[PDB]
Amino acid sequence: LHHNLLNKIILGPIRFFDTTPLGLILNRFSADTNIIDQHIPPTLESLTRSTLLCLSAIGMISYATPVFLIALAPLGVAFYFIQKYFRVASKDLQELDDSTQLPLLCHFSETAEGLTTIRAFRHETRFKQRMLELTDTNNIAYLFLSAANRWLEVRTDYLGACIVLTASIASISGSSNSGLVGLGLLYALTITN
Amino acid sequence: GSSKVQIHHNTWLHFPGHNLRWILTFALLFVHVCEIAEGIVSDSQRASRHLHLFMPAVMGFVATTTSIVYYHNIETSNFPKLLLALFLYWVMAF
Amino acid sequence: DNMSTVMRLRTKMPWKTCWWYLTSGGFFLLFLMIFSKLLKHSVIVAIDYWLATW
Amino acid sequence: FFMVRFLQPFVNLLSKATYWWMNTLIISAHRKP
Amino acid sequence: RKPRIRDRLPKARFIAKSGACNLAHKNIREQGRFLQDIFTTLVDLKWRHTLVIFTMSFLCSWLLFAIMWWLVAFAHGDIYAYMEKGITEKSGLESAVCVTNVRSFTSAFLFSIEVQVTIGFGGRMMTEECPLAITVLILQNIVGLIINAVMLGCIFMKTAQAHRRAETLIFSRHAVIAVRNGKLCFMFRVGDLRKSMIISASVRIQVVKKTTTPEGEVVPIHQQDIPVDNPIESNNIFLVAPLIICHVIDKRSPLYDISATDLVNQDLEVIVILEGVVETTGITTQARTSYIAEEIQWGHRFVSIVTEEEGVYSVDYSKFGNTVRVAAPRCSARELDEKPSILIQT
Amino acid sequence: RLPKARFIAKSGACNLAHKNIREQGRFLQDIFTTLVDLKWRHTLVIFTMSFLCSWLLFAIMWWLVAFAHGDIYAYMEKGITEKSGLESAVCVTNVRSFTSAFLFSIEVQVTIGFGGRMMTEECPLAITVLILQNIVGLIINAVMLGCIFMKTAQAHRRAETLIFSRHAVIAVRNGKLCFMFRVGDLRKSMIISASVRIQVVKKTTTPEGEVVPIHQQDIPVDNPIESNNIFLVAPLIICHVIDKRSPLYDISATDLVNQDLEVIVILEGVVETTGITTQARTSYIAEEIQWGHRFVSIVTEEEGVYSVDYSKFGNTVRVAAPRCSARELDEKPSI
Amino acid sequence: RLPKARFIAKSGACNLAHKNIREQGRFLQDIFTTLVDLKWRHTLVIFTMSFLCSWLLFAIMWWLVAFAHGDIYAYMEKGITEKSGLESAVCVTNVRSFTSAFLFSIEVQVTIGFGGRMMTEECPLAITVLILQNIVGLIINAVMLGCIFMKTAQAHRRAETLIFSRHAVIAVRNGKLCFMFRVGDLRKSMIISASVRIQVVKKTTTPEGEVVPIHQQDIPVDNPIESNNIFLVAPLIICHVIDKRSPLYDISATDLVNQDLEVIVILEGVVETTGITTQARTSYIAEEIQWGHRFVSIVTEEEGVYSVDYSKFGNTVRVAAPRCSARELDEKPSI
Ligand SMILES: Nc1ncnc2c1ncn2[C@@H]1O[C@H](COP(=O)(O)OP(=O)(O)OP(=O)(O)O)[C@@H](O)[C@H]1O
Ligand SMILES: Nc1ncnc2c1ncn2[C@@H]1O[C@H](COP(=O)(O)OP(=O)(O)OP(=O)(O)O)[C@@H](O)[C@H]1O
Ligand SMILES: Nc1ncnc2c1ncn2[C@@H]1O[C@H](COP(=O)(O)OP(=O)(O)OP(=O)(O)O)[C@@H](O)[C@H]1O
Ligand SMILES: [K+]
Repeated sequence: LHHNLLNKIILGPIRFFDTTPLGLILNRFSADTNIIDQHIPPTLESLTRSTLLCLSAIGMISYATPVFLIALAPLGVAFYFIQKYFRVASKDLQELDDSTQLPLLCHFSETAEGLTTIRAFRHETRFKQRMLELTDTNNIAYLFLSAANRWLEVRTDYLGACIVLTASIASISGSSNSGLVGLGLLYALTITN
Repeated sequence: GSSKVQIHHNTWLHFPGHNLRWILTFALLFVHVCEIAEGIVSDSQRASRHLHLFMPAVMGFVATTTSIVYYHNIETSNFPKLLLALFLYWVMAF
Repeated sequence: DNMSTVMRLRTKMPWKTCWWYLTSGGFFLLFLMIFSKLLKHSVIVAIDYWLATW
Repeated sequence: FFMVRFLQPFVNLLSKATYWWMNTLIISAHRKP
Repeated sequence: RKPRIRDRLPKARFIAKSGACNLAHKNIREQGRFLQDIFTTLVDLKWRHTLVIFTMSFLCSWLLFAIMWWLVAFAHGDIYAYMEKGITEKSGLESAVCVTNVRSFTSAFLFSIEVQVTIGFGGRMMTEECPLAITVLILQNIVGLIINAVMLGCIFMKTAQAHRRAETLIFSRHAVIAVRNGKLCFMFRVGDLRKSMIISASVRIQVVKKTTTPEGEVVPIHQQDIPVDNPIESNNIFLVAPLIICHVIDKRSPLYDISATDLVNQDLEVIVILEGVVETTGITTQARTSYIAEEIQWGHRFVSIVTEEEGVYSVDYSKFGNTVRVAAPRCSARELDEKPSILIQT
Repeated sequence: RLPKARFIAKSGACNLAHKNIREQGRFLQDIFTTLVDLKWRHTLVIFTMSFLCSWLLFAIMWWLVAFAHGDIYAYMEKGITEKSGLESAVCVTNVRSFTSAFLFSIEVQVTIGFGGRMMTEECPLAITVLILQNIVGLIINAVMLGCIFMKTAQAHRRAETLIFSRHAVIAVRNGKLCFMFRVGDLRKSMIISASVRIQVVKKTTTPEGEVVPIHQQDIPVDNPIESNNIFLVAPLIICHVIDKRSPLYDISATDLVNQDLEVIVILEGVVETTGITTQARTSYIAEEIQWGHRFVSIVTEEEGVYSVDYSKFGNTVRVAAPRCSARELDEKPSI
Repeated sequence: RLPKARFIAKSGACNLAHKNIREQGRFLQDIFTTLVDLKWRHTLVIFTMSFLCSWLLFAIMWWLVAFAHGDIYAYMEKGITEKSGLESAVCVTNVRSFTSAFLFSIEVQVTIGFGGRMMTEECPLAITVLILQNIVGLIINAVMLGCIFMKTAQAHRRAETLIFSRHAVIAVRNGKLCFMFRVGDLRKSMIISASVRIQVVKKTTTPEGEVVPIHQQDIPVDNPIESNNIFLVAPLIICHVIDKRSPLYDISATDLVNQDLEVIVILEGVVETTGITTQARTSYIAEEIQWGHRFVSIVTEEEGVYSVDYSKFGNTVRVAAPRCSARELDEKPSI
């Protein structure tokens, strides 16, 4: 990113740069470089490890028990759909959070910034009347964002419970050897989380 | 599915004895689980997978969950005629 | 702003971008990275299988 | 026609948890974000 | 537009650009949802759901009456009479097996299928002993014919409504205001995509605004019509190619007051409702659009979309809302109308 | 005492007698039309009764047929095992009693046809009865399928649910007397190409000495282009300017009380959901018109989207309005 | 030598051509809509093709199905019954051939059911395919039945047959010009609330630069109450006078020989028995109208009753006429 980003914008006209705003360019230089240095690599690494481990555990539990191959069609497909659902829902919620905090802090920037101009402008007490809405106007969105993550976990939790029942039936059904059933049940309990 | 008001803001759960029905039905489901359970234990002891004990019970657990789901749906969507059908069903088991 | 496209682009944007992201960062990811990750995971799975076998 | 003490919150807590308030929005937040 | 950003909710949008009636009714006397309502929902389902409900209904009926038959072949002391393997079936003839050769619930289910869908494999017939079985057979056939008829009616009615695909009537996403033929004119573009014509077409343009009255009353959402300015005063319109439906305003219509600066703060909203019956279907359709103040790009003029090809005219649909900003007078709605001494305020 | 009957009952349903009308008789086409237009609670009964009666009647005929050829007579006197009975000219194998013949019917008509009951070609009477039974079965089946489908098809519509305001208001508007009532909606699909009409019905004479006991005098609904059509998605107030050319000119609040008069309001349109024409009506009588009670606004301004209400539909706040005539209204406009 | 492109071809059938229409798409359900409205030739083949396909497909699902459960072998190796008793595990009794399997297939999806091929309850997959075959058979049967009923429902409406005369005329009635076509009718039932509209299509520049390319004015027709309704039993002559207000007011004796005019006429209305809306369109280009000859009488009072004659539907005779324009004839009395 470092060699390429600088390389792209050095050789250009002042007209466009003075026509489009500077702030967006400064943001593109700072926030995105911070994200890619700090945020994208760990996110990708964590996602790959989690995805691969979930796939590996599902694969293990299906090899160790033949019925799982048929049994595993519906539930994961539903999980696929639910995944996409969250894959958008909370995205929108994050956008909401991304803006919900912009004005309220600036308000506390303002009332303080008017250190003496609003001190005795006779509108001081009415200022709380409006302030007490913004705080709520932000914490309401906060709880909604939290709730979206919670809903995913609850749905995931019930999905995980279903898998366990299946594996348990399969284990009593399998009964190949103690090693096989032990590995299968333990890996199902692992994949639960 | 079939001029319309809010889905759940005001009409969360207004029906007769709403707190009580769920309170009991849960107990019925637990009792059914024990009955299965009892059979589930009993079946190993008996000679050739006799299923009188276990299934009568399995069907009952499934039916009880289904009954509860119909009351909840009948509750969110006001349709008091429905609940009449469920009452006759509760009276054919007694 | 481009609401019709945004609806069409509601999700499933990442693959082309991420591919630009990864390829630049990683050449021969399939064996150097990808291969190492797959080997480690399969090794852990084989550890479990060996524990079952023992 | 044309148209007692038992009060507590355990029952709401026991069978109405973490899946209802945003249920409609979470399934179908399409073009109405 | 940060004020508008915080004013995203404060907005005079009576009908959404899609066409729905964005409103809110409350405090109404909802008598209930009587039974027949559910049946109507059965008619208006989609194919996947209709097929599912169809198959599920048939299978539920079959299984249920199979369970009943199983009980029946139990109580008559029939299953035991068969289970006696002293011979192939030693005393199974005289005992009057209530239903011939019904051995277990699977077999009874095969019999249920065989008796409801009129297959009748003959290997297992009702006999002349048990009246209860005859009662259940009569009940089976009556319920079978009613369910068959109702499901057939459902499938047919989803077939006979295959003419309806979707309403496709297209407006210029924006309005336009200009000067034509010497006076101020209001415009809009209307086009159609369906090959079929629209017979007995008509349009109506209405202004929705909050009004005041000299007597003192205020009507919150006031509607008033406006002429549609055709040559001989008639709300008819022929629609082969798309056109420009211009409701020019003189005095009676509420456009005398319009000032160019005021449009941002303007409270009037234009609504267009047109309707007609489709020639090859027989259904009366009605399409509605909303022209909010933010979408009225004043001063423009519309573009031309008709070209001579080789022997047959060609028409574009890409250039619908594209306009060339022909110069026009400003705020002349009263100035030009209430003619000054020049009588040519433009 | 009994007031002269309104040419229109409040809910509609014009209640007028009809005497000395020559009878048009009846036709069986009418019985069929009565059948199609039933309601479920009787369709699912007449249908079942037709089927059960059909089966029983044909079973009786079958029993007679198996009686004449002596099918029953041969079967009953049976020896040990079976030598005499099977080989002789039975007409319908294995029918030997009523219940058996009943089962044979229920196996023939409804098309089950198991096979224990086979029919041979030795008794022409049996062939004619079979043909007749099958034809009757097909005709009954076809007509009942038609009826059930017709209900499943035309049950996309429901009872006419249109609500007019309870009362009417004589008010002031634009510095003139005016007439107002409210017309709303509870249905879903907006009426298409709706129209409204207002008719004053009162006994009138004619200067050449002739009376007409219930006249009808259409009267103009106010509109900026005089168009009877009207858009409706929220409750409206269908107004009525009053002028010396309009038939209400000669009434003040003092003379309203003991006055013979009426107003009938009929509005019509085609519902698009059911694709079917419909018209609804109301009628206001002399005592039902609260003078001066100008109507109370309903539509408010909620933040994102407007909103309406229905509990306060007929709230009539009252304001000062002249208690005088309309001719005198323009006679003395001084103050 | 090509004709300048005409907006509506002489035989109705508006010949416009708009492209770059955003391809809406090809809805998955569209085949069904196309399927409903086919020539009877096809809906008597797609029926046979669908049935025969489904039968053969389930038969193959079936001959093989008999083989897998051991059915083919028991019968073949020894005698069916002489040497040995049944294996008793036959999935469907006596199902010998991939011919026999096909024959069996006919019973399940056609509801006939002979009996010599029973369904035992051992092989569960057999029960699964029985459920599936029966469901598919019912769905196909219902869809085909609905298609056949739709194409028997639309056997009443056939085609618009409203005949305009070949070309127009232009003559004088009451010292003023006119313009006439000759509408008419063919079948028994009259039209209801039939309406007529005359539109002139022209290229109109504007004194403010704008030039509407193909612009369509509406012009009034003649009637003593200025109402566009009409009621036809014998062909009428719907004039539409030309005056200072009219646009044809600038036509000329020589200029009509090379002119840009397009007088479309549209006629709307329903048909009583079918109760279906309809409309008909046609035209008159510059080449087609020849001045000065009025049409010829039709209705003749025979001895018994009126007679309408078609032998001279479009016959013409010349008559006195001045060659000036509309504004010329009314320009001055002496003019
Ligand atoms: N060829 C076409 N195909 C489909 N829709 C069209 C076409 N031309 C115009 N429209 C419709 O007309 C409306 C407004 O079109 P407008 O005159 O604004 O052209 P536009 O600016 O290209 O429209 P948009 O911005 O919606 O693409 C749009 O909603 C669009 O759906
Ligand atoms: N909120 C509402 N819900 C349903 N119908 C209403 C409502 N408001 C008015 N109406 C209809 O308008 C008519 C006149 O109603 P009005 O406001 O006079 O109430 P009312 O007649 O005094 O009391 P009620 O409506 O109980 O008879 C009534 O017939 C009613 O059907
Ligand atoms: N007997 C008729 N039945 C139906 N249509 C007729 C009849 N006679 C003439 N027409 C109509 O006249 C139109 C043109 O007729 P055609 O040119 O074939 O004969 P023509 O005598 O040359 O013309 P026209 O009959 O108009 O004078 C056609 O649209 C046709 O419908
Ligand atoms: K139809």
